Amino acid sequence: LRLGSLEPDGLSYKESFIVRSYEVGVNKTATVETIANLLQEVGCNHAQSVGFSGFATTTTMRLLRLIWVTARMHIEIYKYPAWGDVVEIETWCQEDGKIGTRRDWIIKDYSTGVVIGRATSKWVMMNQDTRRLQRVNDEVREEYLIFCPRTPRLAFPEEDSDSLKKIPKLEEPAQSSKLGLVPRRADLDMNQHVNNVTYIGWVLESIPQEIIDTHELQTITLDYRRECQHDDIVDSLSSREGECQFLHFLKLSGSGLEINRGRTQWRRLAK
Amino acid sequence: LRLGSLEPDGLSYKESFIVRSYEVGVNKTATVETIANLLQEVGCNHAQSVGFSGFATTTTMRLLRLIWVTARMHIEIYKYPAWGDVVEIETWCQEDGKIGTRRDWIIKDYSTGVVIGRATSKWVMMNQDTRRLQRVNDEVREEYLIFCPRTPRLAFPEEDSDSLKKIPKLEEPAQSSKLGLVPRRADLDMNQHVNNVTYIGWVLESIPQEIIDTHELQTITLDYRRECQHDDIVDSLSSRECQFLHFLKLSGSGLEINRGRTQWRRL
Ligand SMILES: Cc1ccsc1C1=NO[C@@]2(CCCN(Cc3c(F)cccc3F)C2=O)C1
Ligand SMILES: Cc1ccsc1C1=NO[C@@]2(CCCN(Cc3c(F)cccc3F)C2=O)C1
Repeated sequence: LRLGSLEPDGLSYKESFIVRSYEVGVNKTATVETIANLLQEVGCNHAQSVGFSGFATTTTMRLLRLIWVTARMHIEIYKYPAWGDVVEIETWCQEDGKIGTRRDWIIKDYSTGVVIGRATSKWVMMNQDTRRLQRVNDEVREEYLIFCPRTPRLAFPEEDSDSLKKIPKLEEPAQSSKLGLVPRRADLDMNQHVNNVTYIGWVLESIPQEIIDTHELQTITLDYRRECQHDDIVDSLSSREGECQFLHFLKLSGSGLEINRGRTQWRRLAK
Repeated sequence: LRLGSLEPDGLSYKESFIVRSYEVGVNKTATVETIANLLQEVGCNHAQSVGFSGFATTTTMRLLRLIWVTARMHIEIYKYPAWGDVVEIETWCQEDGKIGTRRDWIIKDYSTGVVIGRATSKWVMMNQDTRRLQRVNDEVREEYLIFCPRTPRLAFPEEDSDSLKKIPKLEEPAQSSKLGLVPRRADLDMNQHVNNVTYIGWVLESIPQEIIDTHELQTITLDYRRECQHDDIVDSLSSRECQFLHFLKLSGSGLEINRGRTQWRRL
């Protein structure tokens, strides 16, 4: 009784959500964290519907002790849905160069069929024993390429997409910082790993209150380098680079080692 | 396409939820926080369906500068639903003595119609300016009592309900504690207030890892005393009385935020 299903061609997956009272923030609309969680939810349901499995592995991936890891996540929201709004999310995967796979999403207001947001993500294979990036042969690829559109389908079809823009390391000292952030138990998933959405909240903690009060987020790009461990302590840094952009850097308090880096783009709210 | 509606008599409200991948924890089942959020969600939809309003106020409440505040929240989960499980939640309110109103919930597996959980909560009216409990006359009450069963409907009908057992103050030092906890921006709601579910996470942070690894939560009772403010620093304490007593206190002053009881069953 899910209202979540493969499309007729079996190469993309759609799921609808009614935005809940507790999912909205100050703007009376769905938080970035809610959106990120819905993108993940539809990914997982898609994975289950075509027979993968927490890590979206194939038979041969489990055989070679390989797992998918996020290199990049990019979310663009044109309009945050309010409480009671039904949103429909379509998601699909595609081959990305010689090391990567993409997952893309399109977010539509279910009522109007208008696109209100889009996301894309770059995934690489890692040997779970050695933590090394591992290229795989064509038959490993064929196991998931079956379930991808044959001709390029891009959520970001434009020429020089912000989705692909490199993120530099911001220069210390940062204009803005939230220091000594620690995972809570509620920030661990079903496999005892720190959830991506934890990193979106920590990025957003670095934004000055003045920006949060007068602007909402249009884009977030994260490049992941390391997993935060359950007893790690983290600093969220930001600097600027009716519009503003911020660079972001998450680093370990002790060692200064990069957890991830980010870019946010904001638009002034006039009402 | 809500699947969320007043019952025929208009005196209770039912809503169904499909449990999502991100809503389950280590035990491969919906977290306490997910459950708490669904109970709140069905409360808010109920409030909107009979014309209240974020604060579930009536006309005369807004006039007397009164708001609802939770005195007690009690949740019993007999079975945590897995990812893909449809759960149905019925909720209703009832007059509770001379000062109090109750909201009750019953949680059913939609497929079997089996009760897998139940919750009850005690609410008082408070003057938002003075933070004092304020009794009101019968006509103020009648504004919300219209929308309640007149005769006893109890989620906890049993004689000496755990839901009504007093919570004593645990003795320092606590067996278990998480110190210097701070609300995140993401722990504030639409009105810049710390969400109840933040308190459930903080209660759970005080539970020894050994208990989390071998048991799941069957009951949680919280008595609320104060709101945590956005830049407050909080200590979450626990000791066994398996059952645990809980105490949330301000790091600075030592003042009680709330106190609690959890009951655990072996996995
Ligand atoms: C969104 C999400 C959450 C946990 S893992 C994950 C993933 N999103 O994209 C990934 C990488 C690429 C491999 N797959 C498997 C896959 C196909 F390749 C094609 C069609 C469906 C499908 F599940 C992913 O899902 C991982
Ligand atoms: C749902 C909500 C949001 C902010 S406070 C609150 C509450 N949930 O339970 C309470 C207690 C009793 C008063 N009401 C109003 C009410 C009826 F009295 C009867 C039927 C529906 C209804 F919304 C509550 O909802 C407070």
